[PDB]
Amino acid sequence: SFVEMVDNLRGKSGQGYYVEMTVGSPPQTLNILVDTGSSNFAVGAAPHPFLHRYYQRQLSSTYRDLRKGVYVPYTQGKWEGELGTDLVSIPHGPNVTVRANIAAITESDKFFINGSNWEGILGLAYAEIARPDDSLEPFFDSLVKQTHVPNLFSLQLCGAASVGGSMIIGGIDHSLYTGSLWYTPIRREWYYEVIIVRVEINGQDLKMDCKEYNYDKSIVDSGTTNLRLPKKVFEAAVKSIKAASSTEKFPDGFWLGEQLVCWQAGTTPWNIFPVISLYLMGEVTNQSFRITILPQQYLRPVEQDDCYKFAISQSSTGTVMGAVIMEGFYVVFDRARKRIGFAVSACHVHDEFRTAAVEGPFVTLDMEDCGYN
Ligand SMILES: CCC[C@H](O)[C@H](NC[C@@H]1Cc2cccc(c2)CCCCc2cc(cc(N(CCC)S(C)(=O)=O)c2)C(=O)N1)C(=O)NCC(C)C
Repeated sequence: SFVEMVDNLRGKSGQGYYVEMTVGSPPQTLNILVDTGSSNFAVGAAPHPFLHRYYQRQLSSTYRDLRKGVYVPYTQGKWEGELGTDLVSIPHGPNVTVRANIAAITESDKFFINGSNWEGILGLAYAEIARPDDSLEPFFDSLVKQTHVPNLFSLQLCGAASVGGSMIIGGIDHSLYTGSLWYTPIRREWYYEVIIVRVEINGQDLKMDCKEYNYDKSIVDSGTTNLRLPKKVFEAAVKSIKAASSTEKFPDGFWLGEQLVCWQAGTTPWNIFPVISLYLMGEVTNQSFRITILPQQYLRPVEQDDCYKFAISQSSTGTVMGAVIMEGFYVVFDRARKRIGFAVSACHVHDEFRTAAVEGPFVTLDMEDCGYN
């Protein structure tokens, strides 16, 4: 039955990954963004020029009004709507139906995207960051509460244009990754918050106080495209990546993610861009592990020539490990055990000389000092 969930995700580059769902009776089909960076389940529920379809509550015999408003602001986009409940299923997910909280979106601002093919969002993080407040049970909490689906899911995001992947609900599909799973503690159940204890670029330690890496917080967010870094860390990383690639020159707007860079088709100089290693807090005392990402992950292809946007960018709200970090890895959100596992994905990037990797164990002293308070 996990084989039924393999490849149940689709998307457009830079516009999220979505899963098919149905809401209401009779079932209404909608494509729903898979977002580990938020905790509300919300769907277009009124006309919008970028929506191909939307939730029609008046047509669902199982719809219930909660008679309460709601709004959710994201780093990109915001919407407001009306809360209610209805029956929900995932056709290429477990064979169950649950009554879930649903925000019916009536107004929105830069949220829906022209031609994205999704019409709602599935916030998979914890109640603590749900709107209007933590009494609004998130979907996955309802799923686990009302069924026997185990309290974990995994995400296999594959890159390139259209992308694809798998959300395995209730377990781990071992045919989707190679080597060992390495786990890092969920520091606190709100976002999927983790602790980064070291950063290396081409094998060179950035040598910053590890608190800077988690300044504010560090989270795993499938709803974000980029690897986002606190200002200070971003500036150090860019300086290092600039130096490694100084054999070529790029407009300063490239490094800000604003303009593309292009090379003759097939001639992209991958070798002059460095690998980045993020070391994560491990499961045992003084132990960490590292995930290594290739330039093929942080140079996102965009439309004769191969063209790319720099997909590492600046944040003032902590580190965000977005889709470019998740792609190529099998990522297990093991809620039952308060940990997130990483392994090399079966849909990994192919460089003839370097490999994306998950490696351990490493010894790292004083890892608790890396958490921001
Ligand atoms: C503390 C951080 C929270 C985290 O941002 C988190 N992000 C999840 C959202 C989900 C989302 C919203 C709208 C559209 C999409 C998906 C599809 C992908 C679009 C590209 C994108 C999205 C986000 C963010 C970006 N980027 C940053 C802003 C432009 S980036 C760096 O270009 O990839 C791009 C982003 O914020 N997605 C969040 O907003 N949570 C809010 C609630 C908890 C209140």
